Amino acid sequence: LPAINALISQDERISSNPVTKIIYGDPATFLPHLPQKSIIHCSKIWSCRRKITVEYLQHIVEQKNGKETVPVLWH
Amino acid sequence: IPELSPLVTTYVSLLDKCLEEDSNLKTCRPFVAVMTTLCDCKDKASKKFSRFGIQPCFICHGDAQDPVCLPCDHVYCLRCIQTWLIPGQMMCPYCLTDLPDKFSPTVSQDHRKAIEKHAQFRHMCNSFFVDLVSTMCFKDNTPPEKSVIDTLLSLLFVQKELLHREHTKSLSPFDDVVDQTPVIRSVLLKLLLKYSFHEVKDYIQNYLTQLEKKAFLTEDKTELYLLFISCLEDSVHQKTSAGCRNLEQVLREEGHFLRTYSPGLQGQEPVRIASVEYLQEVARVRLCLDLAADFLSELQEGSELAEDKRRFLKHVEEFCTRVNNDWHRVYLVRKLSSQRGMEFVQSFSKQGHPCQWVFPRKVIAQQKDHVSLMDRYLVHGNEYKAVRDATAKAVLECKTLDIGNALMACRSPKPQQTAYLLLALYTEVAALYRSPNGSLHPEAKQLEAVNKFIKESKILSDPNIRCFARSLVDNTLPLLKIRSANSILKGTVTEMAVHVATILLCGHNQILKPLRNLAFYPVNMANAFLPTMPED
Ligand SMILES: [Zn+2]
Ligand SMILES: [Zn+2]
Repeated sequence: LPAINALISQDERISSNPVTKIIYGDPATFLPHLPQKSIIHCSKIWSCRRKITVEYLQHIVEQKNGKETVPVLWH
Repeated sequence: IPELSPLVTTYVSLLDKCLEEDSNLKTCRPFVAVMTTLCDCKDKASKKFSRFGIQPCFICHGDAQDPVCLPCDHVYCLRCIQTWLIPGQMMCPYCLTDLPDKFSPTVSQDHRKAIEKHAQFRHMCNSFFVDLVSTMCFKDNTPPEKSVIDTLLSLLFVQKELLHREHTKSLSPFDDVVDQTPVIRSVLLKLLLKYSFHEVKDYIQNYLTQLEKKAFLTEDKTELYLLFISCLEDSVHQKTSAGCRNLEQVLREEGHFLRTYSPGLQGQEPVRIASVEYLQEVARVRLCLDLAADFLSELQEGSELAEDKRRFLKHVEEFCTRVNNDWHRVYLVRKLSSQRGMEFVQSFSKQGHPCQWVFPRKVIAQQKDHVSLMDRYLVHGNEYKAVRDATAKAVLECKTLDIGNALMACRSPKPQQTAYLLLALYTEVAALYRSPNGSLHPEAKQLEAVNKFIKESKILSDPNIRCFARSLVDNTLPLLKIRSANSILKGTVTEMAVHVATILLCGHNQILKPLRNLAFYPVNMANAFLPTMPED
């Protein structure tokens, strides 16, 4: 998934759009009206993260061999 | 291991007799007492196990693999002893004793079993120690004393001893354990953060200063800061969700906070200062921006926002146009994209929608109206791209041999090659048709080029492939007319359909035969056992 995301982000007909840069894996340093480089203002910190949902718990329990390790939570 | 029951029953009685007088684990005295009980229980267990307390390797400070017994009864790693005892230091580093011959005597019946028993016992002890500190110290909403917090925070350190220094342990009250990498967990941080943020600032701030002064002096503190921000925002999310409160009061609270947000961007900025108050502030504004992203998504999907959420969005817009920290706007747009997709912000990147304030200034000035969609078919990589570029070049010109020349200059034979060719054809015709400026480009004396290529190139002159190609080239294929209404998932559904059709046509596999029958011979699937259906 990261490899295909990076390759698609480099497609030379949508990368011309500045919107996909601040969206699909390009640090926002290229915006001129920005604060200077800060340890708290890093590109990774200001990125988006996931919302944990019981279906993600289902994925974790099935992908980590939950049949015998933790079956009660699986059921 | 039926070799510790009497000692641990004696320790059960010992902990019982020392628990009547202090039945309040939230203070320091019973926590210290039970910590000492676990520590000397481990010591006595090892003493009864393996001849008075086998110690870890002195060099790596960890358990020794393939143990070698020194004459002075010292257990060192085979790797450590082989890389340390070879030069002119033939002496035990702990007790200063010369080893006579060599590290030849190794035991394969006693030391390993004792080591595994010690590892099991320490694992259970540490696991239920952190269990107790999560439970006994956090029974209710009352915060514990400062002393117990200080003890549990200082337990993590392995501070200077005779010889790396200042590691970080995973809540182990013992010393015969080490990680030769300074790693900072979030379980203690999360447990502290479950309480109200006002009453735990000092403890988390002290821990932050300690790890900055002995673990993360000059390193990638960005990971640490994002970890702490995530923990703080998760804590406030749990506080809001678990508590008994509605949405309008939290909406007005967040609106007042945004309106009363003193910038203060120069306080913790320059190189090193990161106050827990600023971490709380950034977590709060990130939560507010996530709420704004959800509200914008709902507005795009539906009608107005009942005149109240519109006020919250207006306050968010005033904040964004007030503070110059565009990083928050970048976070908001990233959250919006992750929630819906790129086409969401592409539609929001139009020329007068009342949502352009969520975008930076340079992202709209030089953005044309020729913003197209990307081909999600780059999963192949390095060969589908070449054939699709050749197909685009052939579309631009009248020559049609470039695509064939590129196709014959690649690996991945006939099945996947035909899949690539058909997919590139579909992508080119779809890009031409969707764009109004270049509508019906192959019909402008270019369809003869592709037709001559089909008649000349026998790499796809299959009757099924031929009928698919003739249907797709003139847009007579019955997949484009899905007549959707949302105008967002129309293209996605159509491209799923065309890709699965191409896969089934080009997939000449036994398992794909029933799929081909379903997708191309429905009359034979009349009253057939359709998969993925419930049964009694
Ligand atoms: Zn020794
Ligand atoms: Zn060692």
